[PDB]
Amino acid sequence: EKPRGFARGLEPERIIGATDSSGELMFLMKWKNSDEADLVPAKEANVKCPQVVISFYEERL
Amino acid sequence: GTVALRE
Repeated sequence: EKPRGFARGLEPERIIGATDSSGELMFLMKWKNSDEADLVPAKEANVKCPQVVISFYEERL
Repeated sequence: GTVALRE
């Protein structure tokens, strides 16, 4: 298998939080119309939804 | 398994 992350084909709603416990920066992403969030690489989020990433940083900050 | 929150 079942799609995860950006491969679910859902619009990102908001970043719930960030973590780098795996070696690289990841974001816990909430998608529109789903209560199932999943971890996506920051490197992918930066490109695919920059404004969602920027909103997360700006609120903090 | 730690997450920094929005915020």
